[PDB]
Amino acid sequence: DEQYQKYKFMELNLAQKKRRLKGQIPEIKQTLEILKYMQKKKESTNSMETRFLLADNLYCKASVPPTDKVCLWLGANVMLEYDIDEAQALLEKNLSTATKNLDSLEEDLDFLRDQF
Amino acid sequence: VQFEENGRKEIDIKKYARVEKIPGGIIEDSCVLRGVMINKDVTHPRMRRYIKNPRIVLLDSSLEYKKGESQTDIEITREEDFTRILQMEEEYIQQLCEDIIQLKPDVVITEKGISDLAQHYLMRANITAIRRVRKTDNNRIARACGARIVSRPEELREDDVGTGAGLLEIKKIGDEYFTFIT
Amino acid sequence: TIDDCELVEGLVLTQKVSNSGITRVEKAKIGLIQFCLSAPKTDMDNQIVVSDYAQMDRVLREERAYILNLVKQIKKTGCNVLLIQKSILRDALSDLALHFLNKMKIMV
Amino acid sequence: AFTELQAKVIDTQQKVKLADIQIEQLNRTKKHAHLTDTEIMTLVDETNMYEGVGRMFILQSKEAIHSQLLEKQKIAEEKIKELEQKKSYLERSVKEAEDNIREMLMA
Amino acid sequence: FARNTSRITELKEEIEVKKKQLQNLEDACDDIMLADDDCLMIPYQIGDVFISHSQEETQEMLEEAKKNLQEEIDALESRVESIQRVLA
Amino acid sequence: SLQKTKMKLGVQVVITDPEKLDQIRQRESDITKERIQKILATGANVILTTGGIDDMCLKYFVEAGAMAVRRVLKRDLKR
Amino acid sequence: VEKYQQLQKDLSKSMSGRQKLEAQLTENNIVKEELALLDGSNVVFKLLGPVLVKQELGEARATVGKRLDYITAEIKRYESQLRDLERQSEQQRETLAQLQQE
Amino acid sequence: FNRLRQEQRGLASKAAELEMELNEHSLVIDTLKEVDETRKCYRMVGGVLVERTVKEVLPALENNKEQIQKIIETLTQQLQAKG
Amino acid sequence: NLPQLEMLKNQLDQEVEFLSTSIAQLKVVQTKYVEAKDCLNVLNKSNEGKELLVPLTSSMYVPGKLHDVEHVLIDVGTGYYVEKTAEDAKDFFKRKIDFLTKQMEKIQPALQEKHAMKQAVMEMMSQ
Repeated sequence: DEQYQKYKFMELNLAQKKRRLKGQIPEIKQTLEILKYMQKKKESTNSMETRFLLADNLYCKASVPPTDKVCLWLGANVMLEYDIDEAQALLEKNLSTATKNLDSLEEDLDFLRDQF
Repeated sequence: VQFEENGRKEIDIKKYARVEKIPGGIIEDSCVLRGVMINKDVTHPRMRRYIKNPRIVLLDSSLEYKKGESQTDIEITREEDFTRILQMEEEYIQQLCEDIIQLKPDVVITEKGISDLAQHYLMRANITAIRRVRKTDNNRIARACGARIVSRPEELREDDVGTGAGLLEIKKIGDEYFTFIT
Repeated sequence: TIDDCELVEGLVLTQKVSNSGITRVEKAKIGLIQFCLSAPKTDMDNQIVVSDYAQMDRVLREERAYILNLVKQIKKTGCNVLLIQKSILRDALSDLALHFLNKMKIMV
Repeated sequence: AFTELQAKVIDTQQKVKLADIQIEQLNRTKKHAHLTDTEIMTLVDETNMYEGVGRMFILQSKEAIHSQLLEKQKIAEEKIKELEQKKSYLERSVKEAEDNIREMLMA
Repeated sequence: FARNTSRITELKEEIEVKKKQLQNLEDACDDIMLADDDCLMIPYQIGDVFISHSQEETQEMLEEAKKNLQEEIDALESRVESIQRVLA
Repeated sequence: SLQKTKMKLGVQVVITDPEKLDQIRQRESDITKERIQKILATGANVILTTGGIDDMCLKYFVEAGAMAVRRVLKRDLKR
Repeated sequence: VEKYQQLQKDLSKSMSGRQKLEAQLTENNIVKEELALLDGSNVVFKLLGPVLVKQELGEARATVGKRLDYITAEIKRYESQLRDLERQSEQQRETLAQLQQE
Repeated sequence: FNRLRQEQRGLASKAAELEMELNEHSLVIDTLKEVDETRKCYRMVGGVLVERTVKEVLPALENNKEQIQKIIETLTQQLQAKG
Repeated sequence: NLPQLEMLKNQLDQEVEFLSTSIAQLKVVQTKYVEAKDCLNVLNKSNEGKELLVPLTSSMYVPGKLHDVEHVLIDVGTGYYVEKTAEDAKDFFKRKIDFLTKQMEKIQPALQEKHAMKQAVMEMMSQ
């Protein structure tokens, strides 16, 4: 009866959630390890010529001093800047803890939805 | 109606005339108009009517303002091109309609679309254009006014397109005005 | 014409070879071929997604080395022209391998 | 036959559906421009400031903010008046064609 | 529940593509060791930054990426094999 | 057939010039003075021209003597 | 119909890749065609991932040429599958029709 | 069907989009409420990036809801206009 | 006659809707290039070297001065390099934008012209 159609609809509307969530996960990873690996040591050590994004297609050479200043945005209106040690502390939860719930609400949710 | 001929005075089939379908009035006084008559499209007169300006002209030219001449091209891409295109269309249409003055008509007959930049020039020149006529109407008015049907202008001159004064009235039999080439 | 018919020793056959000094060759060593001279073929011409834009390049850059080893083996065999079997029961032949085997003056 | 003339009148209707879209796109973008102008006039009260295209932020002084809040908004302004002087032409093209097709072609 | 395919197919394909990426990273390491092996200038990227300074310093992240890929991917290959064996 | 109007080949109206739109025909008529000089040098004093040429265009060659005759059709042309 | 559907799927998965490679190729053609003549303003290197190495034009030309040959071969493969599908469309589709008829 | 369907859909969406905008402007308040948007900060409003102490953020972030709330309530009541 | 044509008109409608999704793709592809043109003016304004706040992936911002306009870079193909020189960074990426916009015309003109027959099929379907 309707079981097949509703099962397929639930699978589709939860696979879209899967795609979206593992869509934002990679760049927040990048935000963590890019900084924590390169900048936290080398920029805190000495100023170097660098590459920064001018746009998502225009890429421009740059140089950075030990600025050690970083800025986070969650929207088009609200901004906060941070140091180079607490910023990764606040960012690391937003993926390390977020994956456990969101992906369990994905893997375990799929396990249930195969019967739900 | 014998000027059309094959070596001698010979009228062709009823298609060379045209019936009328007025439901109003009375059948007791019904008659037939002297000359050609336009119907089932005209319901209100032109903005200049009851004037008498000689040498009726008739065209079948695609005189509409558009990207091309006889066809419509793709949407404009160079946004600056519109300023140039408006002026070029204005000059081109005015140059075409200049030779309409050679006849000085009261009514211009256009099977294709008459254009507002042409109609503005005509009203500045005290001329009017009737639009949306049928294919047989081209020959009908051409014979009635003493002309040959010409697709595009500047191939026209007096006594070869049109004869005498253009004396036309628009009036209603019933609730709708009809164009009467009287 | 009819009169220009002639008896010919050896073999004559329609054109295949181009841009390989096709004018003439003396003592042309002719080698029969009944084996593949192209990349391996399967359900697709590759074993990965045909949209893996970065990946077909990085795998066929060594597949080109493979076919280059094949044509170099043909060279050290001593061939001057090649004799390739009927095609339908075999994979096609890479024309770039033909281009390489042209430059040391070998036809197919 | 009247088939090609009917094709022309439906093409005129398609041009109407072009007209409404081409005016509404610019009036929404102009509303966004006015909102941005109000915001930029509000925020000039403070000095140490950055602007860019969103994907970057360039430092400047206050007079640069005054210059930029005008030099691009005035281009959008000249462009809106260009689009009225275009929209009037094309809306004439559609409306007068309707006036001379609908009560005419049904004959 | 025969959920193995839905839980092993994507893992197999992603492990394959990660192995291909690691092999290509090894190829890039070899290339920078012979092609444009010039000491004086070499643009090398850490996340979103070039520094055209590292020649021998490139390995400082070459080895990092090598192990962070290989250990995680063969651990997750053992994980997908575990998903396979728990059902069969 | 030189013409004021786009009924035959050679005449165009796409040009963006209020003058050239009209005087293309006049320039062609002045150039055809060379053609009528050529026909006179060959031996001809009258040139026949297919349909679509203007009578006022015929006047240009009537004035110069090498007059032009209108209304010859495709069968006349082939004959 | 089994064979017709299989050939349709083969057509689809070959043509998707062919179309995507065409979409990228329409850009790379021009980019490389002015790149081969604008030297000094741009110079050929390889951005093989997160690293840069000096690169020469000829191997890039060989790469794009063998892209072209590969994709043309795939086009003939796809079109051969198209004739296969249209050939099956008669008899592999009459398979069910003849059993329902008699 | 259509003459009513598209009209209702358009009139609903014209403010459903603004309802989604209010949803965004309400989920963005978490930074001010708990993430402590109170220091001297380089705040941006789109296209511009201001280094200011955040005093205006409360009136600005209330002025949007005080309008969009009545907009969406008007939409909700308009949905009941004709059935 | 009519019933089979009406039945196949559903498949005709679905292919037209696929091509309409294609032209919606056409409206959504201009973006990258249009903000590229909008970001043109940053290049010449900052050719002395100037402080920039730029995104790192999407969601991060870090201060940094841009320099070395003579090797401004664009990605292309399988991993090839486009090192934009200084004079190019001032003026010549305008023509580079012209060519990217030329591909954008391969998108809009050269595909809307062939979708003219799509709209013609819509008009013909009334019969």
